[PDB]
Amino acid sequence: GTDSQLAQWASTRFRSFKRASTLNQQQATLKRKAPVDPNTAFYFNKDPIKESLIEMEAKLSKKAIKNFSEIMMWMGDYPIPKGQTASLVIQSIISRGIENHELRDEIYCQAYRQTNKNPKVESAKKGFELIYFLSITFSPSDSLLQPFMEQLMSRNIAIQSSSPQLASLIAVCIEKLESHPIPSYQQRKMGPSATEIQSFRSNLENGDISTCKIRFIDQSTKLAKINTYTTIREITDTVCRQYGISQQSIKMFGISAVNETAGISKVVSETDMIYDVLARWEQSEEKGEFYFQVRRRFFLDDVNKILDQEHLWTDDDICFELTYCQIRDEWMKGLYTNVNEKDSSIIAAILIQLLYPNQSKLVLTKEVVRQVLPDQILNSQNIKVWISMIESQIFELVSQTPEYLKLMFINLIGSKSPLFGCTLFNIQQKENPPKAWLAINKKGVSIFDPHTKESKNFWTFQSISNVAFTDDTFCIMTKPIKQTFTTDEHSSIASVYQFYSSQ
Repeated sequence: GTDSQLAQWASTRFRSFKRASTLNQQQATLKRKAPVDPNTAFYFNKDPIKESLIEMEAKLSKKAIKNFSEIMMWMGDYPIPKGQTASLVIQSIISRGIENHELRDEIYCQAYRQTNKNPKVESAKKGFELIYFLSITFSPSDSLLQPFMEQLMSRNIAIQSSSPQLASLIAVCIEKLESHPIPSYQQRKMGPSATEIQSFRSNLENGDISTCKIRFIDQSTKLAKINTYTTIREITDTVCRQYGISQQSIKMFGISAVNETAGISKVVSETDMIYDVLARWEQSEEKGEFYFQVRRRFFLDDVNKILDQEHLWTDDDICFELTYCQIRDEWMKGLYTNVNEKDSSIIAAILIQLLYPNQSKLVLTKEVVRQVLPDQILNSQNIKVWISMIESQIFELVSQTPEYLKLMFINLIGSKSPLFGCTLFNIQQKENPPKAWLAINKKGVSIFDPHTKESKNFWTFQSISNVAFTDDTFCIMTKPIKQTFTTDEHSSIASVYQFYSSQ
């Protein structure tokens, strides 16, 4: 008999209900045909809408028109152009909803309308999937919230018996709208990736737990449990526990986004949402595939005292092993070059004793030298000269345990490299060099020339009263002198700076 809560809400807001009222108020004018019925605006149509459903400003209506065609693309009722995909389409819709706040009710109404009296069940379900992905991001207005929920509840009651799967999908939408207001630290910034989409689908279909693949430095992997709101800090904690890193060491670890084809290894902020990162990777124009890699991020102990404070490094033997493995890998990638040929030959000698514990049985070859010296160092002399220099250092090497050789290797690298234990961020400067490295470690903040690896500036944590961030800068307050660096990595920089300075 009486109109639904949604229809009552739409009566004073929808174009179709308003135009019919202005035809009822000033009824003196002659009508051409019967009134088309204002409720038809709530029903599916194969054609793209020519104006927004809700009466609003023409600037907002124009964006609502483009949004409608995108909803149609997501639902498979409008084709997707050459350089686009379904994940990219829904990311656009949610982005429009995030930044155009007054377009939110209109997004929810367009999605819902397209689920009501749709001739294809494989289009209406996608319409409800979109409602789910909107409900995890932003709330509809306080005015629309209850009437819209009551409508979903009615559609659930009407389809419970015939379609219990589609009913579970509507029930999750209702759960996610009931969850609002979402706390600030949990508010998602991106729409879903094709990964998040598939995980959501197979969890409703099969009930199986969603996981994310995380690599370690040894190239081994771990599957971490992932939810809508999982942060990078939470996944780092879980994979590290799975690997066997002790409770106290877990805080020293972090995650980097690694792309091998396009040489990128970028720190991932511990406060980012893992699903927001996955969406950002889809949006990247970089060639190749990205993957997450656990790395030891923080180094609080003095590398110069490692041989006399072994327990600080070896008590957690899993953490020690991952640490040794990480420094060895950086050495093999040529990251440590503040080393002369004698120092490199000593390093090569230790690393050979670690690969071949039987000192007497050693036959030194070109192939053995390549396992322990990076090309960057090897380039400086003929490999035959390296064999001879390494053979000489091996004569000065006494029998040692594998653990002690790993500590000796770290001590040598650590003592000779000013970048050891630093987290590096690419920064832009008007000073020389224009493209520099912001280095943050246990001592403070530095600026390093990437070419020479020479430190241009250094500020201890004691000498910095406060820090500040903008969307494109990092600022340190150092007597009042402000030092500013161009970078968009405020989130990762704040986490690294807070950790080290707070000690």
